[PDB]
Amino acid sequence: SLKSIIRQGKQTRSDLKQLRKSGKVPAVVYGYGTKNVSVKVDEVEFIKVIREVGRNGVIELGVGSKTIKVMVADYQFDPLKNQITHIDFLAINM
Amino acid sequence: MISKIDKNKVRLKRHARVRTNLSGTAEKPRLNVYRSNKHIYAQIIDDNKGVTLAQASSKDSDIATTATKVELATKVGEAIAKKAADKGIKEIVFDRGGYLYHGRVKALAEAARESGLEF
Amino acid sequence: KEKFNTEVTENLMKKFNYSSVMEVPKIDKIVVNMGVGDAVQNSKVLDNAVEELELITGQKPLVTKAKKSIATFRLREGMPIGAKVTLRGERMYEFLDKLISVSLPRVRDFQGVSKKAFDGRGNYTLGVKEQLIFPEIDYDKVSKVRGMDIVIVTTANTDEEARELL
Amino acid sequence: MLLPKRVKYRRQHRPKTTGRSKGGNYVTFGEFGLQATTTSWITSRQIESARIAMTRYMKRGGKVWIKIFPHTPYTKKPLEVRMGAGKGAVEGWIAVVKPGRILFEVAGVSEEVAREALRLASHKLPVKTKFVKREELGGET
Amino acid sequence: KKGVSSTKNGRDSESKRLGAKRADGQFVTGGSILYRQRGTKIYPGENVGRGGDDTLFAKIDGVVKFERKGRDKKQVSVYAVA
Amino acid sequence: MKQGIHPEYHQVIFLDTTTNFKFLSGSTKTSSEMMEWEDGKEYPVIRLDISSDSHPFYTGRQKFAAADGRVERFNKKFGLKSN
RNA sequence: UCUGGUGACUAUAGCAAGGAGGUCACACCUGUUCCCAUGCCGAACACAGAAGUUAAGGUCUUUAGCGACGAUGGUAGCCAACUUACGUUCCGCUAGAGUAGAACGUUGCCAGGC
RNA sequence: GACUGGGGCGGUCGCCUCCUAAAAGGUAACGGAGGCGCUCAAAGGUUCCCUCAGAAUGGUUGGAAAUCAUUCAUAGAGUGU
RNA sequence: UUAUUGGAGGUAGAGCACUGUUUGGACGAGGGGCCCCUCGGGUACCGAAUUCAGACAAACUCCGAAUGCCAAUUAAUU
Ligand SMILES: [Mg+2]
Repeated sequence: SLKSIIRQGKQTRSDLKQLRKSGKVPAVVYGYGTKNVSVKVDEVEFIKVIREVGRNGVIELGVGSKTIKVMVADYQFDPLKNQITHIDFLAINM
Repeated sequence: MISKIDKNKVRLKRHARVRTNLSGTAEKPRLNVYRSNKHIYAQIIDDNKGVTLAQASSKDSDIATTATKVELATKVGEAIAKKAADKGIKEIVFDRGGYLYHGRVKALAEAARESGLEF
Repeated sequence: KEKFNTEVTENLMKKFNYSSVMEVPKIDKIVVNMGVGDAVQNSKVLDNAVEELELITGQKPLVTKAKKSIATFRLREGMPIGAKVTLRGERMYEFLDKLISVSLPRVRDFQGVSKKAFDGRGNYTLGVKEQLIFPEIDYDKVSKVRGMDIVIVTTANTDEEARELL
Repeated sequence: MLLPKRVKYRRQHRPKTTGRSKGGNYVTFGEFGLQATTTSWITSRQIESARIAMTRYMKRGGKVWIKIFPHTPYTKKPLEVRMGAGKGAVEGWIAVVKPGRILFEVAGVSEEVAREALRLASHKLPVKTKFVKREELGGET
Repeated sequence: KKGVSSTKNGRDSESKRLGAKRADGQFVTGGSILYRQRGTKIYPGENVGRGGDDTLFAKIDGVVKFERKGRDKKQVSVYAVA
Repeated sequence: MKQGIHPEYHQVIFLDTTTNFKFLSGSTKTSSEMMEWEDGKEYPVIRLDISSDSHPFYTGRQKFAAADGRVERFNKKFGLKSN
């Protein structure tokens, strides 16, 4: 439920491959809570969080203000590199 | 299972098929014909105006029809002509809906020429 | 005739709790039909017999599906009819057809939706007009119709017009 | 040499494909599977041989699939000719492999015997390889 | 070797030069073609006439404008030069 | 109804039970069940065999014809033989 | 904006299912003497009627099960440029499809009844 | 007689449609697939009318092949070639 | 030449909704023998029936980029 975050600027030209190289990760979150957000996140602590709660568990993603509960939707894994890209969250209902 | 469907729909096909030949709305106004079992309506309209210039309904104003008669059709067909004198327009096209030109519809048209509005 | 229709008109409302006479079945088409794997002359006598039973000509459609293995293509075929309003209701009474071995009144359900029919056979007679001047006897198919959603109101219909069930 | 895997042609001559790049095509059937990684494409003959191997070393039955099939021919024309004239006759069939396909997959066995049979396969193909577990796709909707 | 022995498929010069011959926002003269085609890859609208090879033209001067009708099939429609 | 493809009929006496009309209808002379049905579009008088009450089929099950004496008889016979 | 006729709009309209109503709309509907008409048939078309009815057609309500719409984000590809001969790589424009989210049980014009 | 992956033998030599053809057109090869050297007095014109293949089931001609029969069937048919 | 707006087509790419190819399941519509019965049981292979998932294409496309191409009573430079 604990994830340290940077907030993303949404125009992060294809050199963002640096981020992916840094272990950092992009993602977004949406649904009921708000309209749209782009974020950064660490891969390491994320693969911790998978086992931590499970696949569809209730993470509290990081903002800096209020954390949002989410039920992770989707990701676009790539083979030959063994890692994740562009996680997809979902601000659930109550 | 089996069902004699509403005849408006096959009528509708038969209405838009002739308009594909052409409608004439932009040459001179078009006159139409609806045919209920009990009685008969009519309108003139033109485009892009979208303006309905004529109406002549038997049961909608002069109630208690009572029998669908060819003659009564002729009354209405005259009455649009009188209702068109005020505009005097002009030698209109005559839509057939999707109906045959046999009469009683043909009687409406025939007694519409009776008045001073030609085709 | 329709005299029975006034009775069954009551029975099928007794039986099935409708809420309307309009939900009751009503007299609808017959269709006769005949056919041949091939014919050359007999068509004259096809029309002869069918025009003798029924008071109007039956017509000659074609096999329009490309066949080149049973015979050639578009060999003349058929004598269907639409028998209707009262020639119809009179026709249903004309049913008197036991010839010799009609001990099998054919309960089994013609089309699973609401069409149950006494599809049948022969020209010796139809319970009517024993002719006995033949080239040959020919199966005379039938259909029959009531606008409904089930074969059981129909079996009740033709049964309450006194069909043999089994 | 041998072309067991075959089909209705629909046409017997065709411009080739020559590979550029891709990823993807995760495992969906079994547990353990082989990932092609690098520069080549394939004929059927090869695949057959690999199947012989993978069926022998696994006794206990043990299940195998081939996720791909050669849908494409491979033309090659008479010996010691001058070039020019019409495209040549058929010799082969082809199943192209970009880097990321998953040729062979198995289940019913442990982690080891799989890995051995897959070594014994990848020695019998052009492409460099990689061993994989079915734990994750990159999409589940 | 050389010659032996084949087709010669190939009937390779077969041209008619179809396409489009005007554009939107283009003044145009009566009788002028807009767009060759076959079938009705484009339908006509107003101020237009078609021919015995599904060509298209403008019966009257104006300004060309293409349009959409039913999510598949387009139409062309001159509208009056002001 | 076209005029030139339509046949006709004739023959003969109406009824006794209703009014003495013939309504382009039949007259059906049967023996077992003797209804003089004036109900038929085409030819009367018709020297027919059934009224549909004759056989035990259209009306329904009936006594109509045995069909019984045979079985029972032969049975009793064979029985008494060994008895 | 209650109904109906006729127009416009990318099916966001639809399709499947169920609930409700009719003598003022419309329809089923009774019948075929005339108009006329069915390749057999008044079934259809058509003419004459209005006996019965809301069952069906058709109208209204609700449903997001089917289909159509559908972003944002990031991916493939590619225009320009540098390296490089690498089934190329790095950088700068652009920006899919698939997909999730979500949207959706139409919207307006003119006449005539009301 | 010319082409002609030397020339020769072989094959072709005109026209219609596609693909290769690089989201306008055009764009070659002894590259890949098919045709044409006509037919119609109605299969033309025009006014009206109608909508099919397939599928399900019952039924004489039973590859469920022949016509029937409704229902489902968004064009899967047919379109002189 | 560039900017701005509009615009025709259907490549790359992606995809299976037609065309055709394909794998493993589900499978039931049902069969073939060897055999029991003797009216049926039919016990490996299967067509199509209907579908779950995963794939393929110059001559398949429900879709569809960048570039270029066509014009603008439009604007800057030349
Ligand atoms: Mg491709």
